[PDB]
Amino acid sequence: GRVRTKTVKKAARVIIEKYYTRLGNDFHTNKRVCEEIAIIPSKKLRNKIAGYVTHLMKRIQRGPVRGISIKLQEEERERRDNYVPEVSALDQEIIEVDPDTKEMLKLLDFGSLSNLQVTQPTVGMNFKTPRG
Amino acid sequence: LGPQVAEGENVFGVCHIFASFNDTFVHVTDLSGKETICRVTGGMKVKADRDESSPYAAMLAAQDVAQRCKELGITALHIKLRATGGNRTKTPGPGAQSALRALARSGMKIGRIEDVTPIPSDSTRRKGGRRGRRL
Amino acid sequence: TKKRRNNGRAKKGRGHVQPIRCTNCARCVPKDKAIKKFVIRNIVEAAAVRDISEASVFDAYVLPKLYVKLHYCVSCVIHSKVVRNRSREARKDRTPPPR
Amino acid sequence: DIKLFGKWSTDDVQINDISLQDYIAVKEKYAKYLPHSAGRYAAKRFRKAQCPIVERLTNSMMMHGRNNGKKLMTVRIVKHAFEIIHLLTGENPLQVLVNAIINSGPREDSTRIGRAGTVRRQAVDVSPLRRVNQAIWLLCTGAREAAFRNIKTIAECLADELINAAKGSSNSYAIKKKDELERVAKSNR
Amino acid sequence: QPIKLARVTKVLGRTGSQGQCTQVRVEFMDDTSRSIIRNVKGPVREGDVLTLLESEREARRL
Amino acid sequence: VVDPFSKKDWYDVKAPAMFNIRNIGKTLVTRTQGTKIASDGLKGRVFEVSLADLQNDEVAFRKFKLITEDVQGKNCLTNFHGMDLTRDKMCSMVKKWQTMIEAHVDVKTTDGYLLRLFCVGFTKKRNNQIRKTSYAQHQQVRQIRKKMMEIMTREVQTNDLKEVVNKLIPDSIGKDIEKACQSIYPLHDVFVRKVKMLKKPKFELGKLMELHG
RNA sequence: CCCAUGAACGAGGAAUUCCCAGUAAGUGCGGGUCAUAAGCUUGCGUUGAUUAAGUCCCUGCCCUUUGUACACACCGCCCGU
Repeated sequence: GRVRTKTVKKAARVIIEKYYTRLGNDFHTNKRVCEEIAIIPSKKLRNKIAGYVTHLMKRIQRGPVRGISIKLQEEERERRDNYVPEVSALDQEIIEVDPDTKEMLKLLDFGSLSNLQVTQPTVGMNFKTPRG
Repeated sequence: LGPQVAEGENVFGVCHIFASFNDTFVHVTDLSGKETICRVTGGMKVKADRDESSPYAAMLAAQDVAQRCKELGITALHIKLRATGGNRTKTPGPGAQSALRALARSGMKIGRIEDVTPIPSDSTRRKGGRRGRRL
Repeated sequence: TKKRRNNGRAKKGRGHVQPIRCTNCARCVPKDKAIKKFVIRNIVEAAAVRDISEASVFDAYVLPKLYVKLHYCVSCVIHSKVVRNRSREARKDRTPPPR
Repeated sequence: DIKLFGKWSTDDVQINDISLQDYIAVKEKYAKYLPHSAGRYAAKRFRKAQCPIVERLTNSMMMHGRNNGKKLMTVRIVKHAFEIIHLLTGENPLQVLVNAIINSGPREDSTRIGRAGTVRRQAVDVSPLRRVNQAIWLLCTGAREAAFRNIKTIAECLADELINAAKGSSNSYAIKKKDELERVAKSNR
Repeated sequence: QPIKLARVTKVLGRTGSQGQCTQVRVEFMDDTSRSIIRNVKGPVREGDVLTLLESEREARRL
Repeated sequence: VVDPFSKKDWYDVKAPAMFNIRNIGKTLVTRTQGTKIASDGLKGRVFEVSLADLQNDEVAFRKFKLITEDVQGKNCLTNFHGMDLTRDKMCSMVKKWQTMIEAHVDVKTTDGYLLRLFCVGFTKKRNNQIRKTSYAQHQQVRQIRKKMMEIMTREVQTNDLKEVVNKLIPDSIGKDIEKACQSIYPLHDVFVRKVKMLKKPKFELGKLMELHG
């Protein structure tokens, strides 16, 4: 089999997270840059590491992969994490409220509010799944 | 000799397929069951005990039965398959499936398919002991 | 030691349960202890459906089914691989296999 | 001037269908002016099947421990009496060429059953290549037994080899043995 | 006994007390395309073509 | 030595008037030789035939045992001998989380035919039921069985055999029982499972002929 | 080594060992032994490939659960005049 052992996997992962800038996709370039930036004490192992880093870039070019925490993808992800909509989803003009929760609100000293549209409760008491 | 009436229609007989685990029967008879057209088992086709209930013997018997029915006028059959029944096993033997498929595949037409194995409202003791059979 | 909390049977709150006979050996096994399967198969196997359907007099006949209730003693049910021995923790599981 | 060999040509032999080339396939580099392309046919499976039919027929006859694989024998045989019959015929061998073997071929074989029992064999088929080549191997055995302890020798059955080679009708002997076994196994269908 | 050209979709594997028969699954091309299964001897490549000379041979599974 | 099918005549057996299909099949019998009479070998043989082969618009799981009563014009005339259900139909109905109620009555018609009707019914699970098992209590079962027997007797003791089989063909008794016992415990699959005849009135040739149209 | 004086001269009791491509097998050649002492062994080439790209059936192994009265560990333990 062609299963890549922990040595080549770990080396390729650390290589791709540290110098993602220089590394690309074409095996010749990955091999060259891998020799340039990594002190690999074999040539066969160097080719194995370059091949796995090429595979990992084929992985990253089509989405994020959990093994690596590159600066660019994490920067984009955190940018997505400060996303805020123009209008808050809690700014509902009308909220549909059942009789029991409006009774609670009246007992909560919040009964003067007119946003809560008292709805018609469901007349069926079927809410548990059948047994069998 | 035979019914040559209404050639464009089907003539119906009934086959009683007794597919025991010992051997299999293919018994085509009159629709009322009183008059028997032809019976071939799995034992008169093969000279071996283990192949008596084999699918090969059942297929041979079914082909012979279909040939005799075709030559004797009958064109379609109602299947009434049955296992040993009684207090003994209720599962039809290996010959039922092959015999029925061979009857279908040998120029015959299948009518109504029924299972008529005996099922007691409750039975007597089986041939084993209270500890079963131990081989 | 006590392998099972129900002793491998379904007898609670009664003294005697009528026995049945294993479908293979005819062993006397209590009806609650016996392993019961309910096979609902086609009278015609899926391989032989096409021939009998083609040779059928009645279009859209829907072939009948074989309904069999099979009782097994523990020995025969183990040998026939219907049930298997399970780990001490997986023994307690009562959910039937998802199939 | 793309004519195959020195006496045939590929510009006219057409079937107007691109799916019946399982036996004669001359449209690319695989075409041989002389089947001695050397190489191996046992390094990995499906590479014996990717032999050209001609080379498989001419080589596969290598059996016993004395003529085992000596390609000089195969190439000398396929050159000899071939050089003669091409000029001495004048007409086309195409008729017999095709119409004995390449549809003498059987249409099923048999395989083992269950977990025990050597008294019958369940009928299966193959995609026609493996069945045809097993028939060809048994026909090589038959040509041997028609030479081995017999009168008609090796390197004079070029008519029979062309028969074994070309395309589509039925006259064989080992293949009718194969067809008897066909029926025996098919008695379980 | 029609010669039907079918495409291999999935190859199961070998069966026998020592291993002597090979299971494949084939889909028809022009017979109201559907999928069936059949056993077969000898080399049958990845996604090759089978000739169902008969439209009824079914192989028992296990 | 002797081929027995060269001396076997084929007769047609006819269905009574209530059935759409008149000819249900053909029957073999030896020629009348010596003491044996073909008209004596055909007076008690029973054809267990599906109802769908008798009425073009009825269910297939209802079998009727029709018995030949006399042969003339090389035609056998049959009569109702019994009714029953196919084994697969009966087995498909016995599910494992419901109560099965069985009832039976011995009752005579107005032409003297004595029929033992067996009816079967199964407790129905309500459409919004969460409880896994719908079991009728024993007194509910007793009430349902009493209603079953009352309805069967009410339908059979007053009508003659012709109208009894007319009711049996669409299983009107089963639907009547299902409608009646809805207030006790909803039943699901009510059928007159079986009809067997115990004694019959002395043969009347004119009765059988009027029975055939 | 030469005279060709003729040996079941054309796939082999029970039980069977080794082997999947430059396999096996046929051959010779060189070392170790040594007097160029091999019929052995260790290597080397030359000729050269029919069969299978599988399974757990036999023998045996391992990443699991399970049973045990074994722990000298199943070639165990052990019962019976």
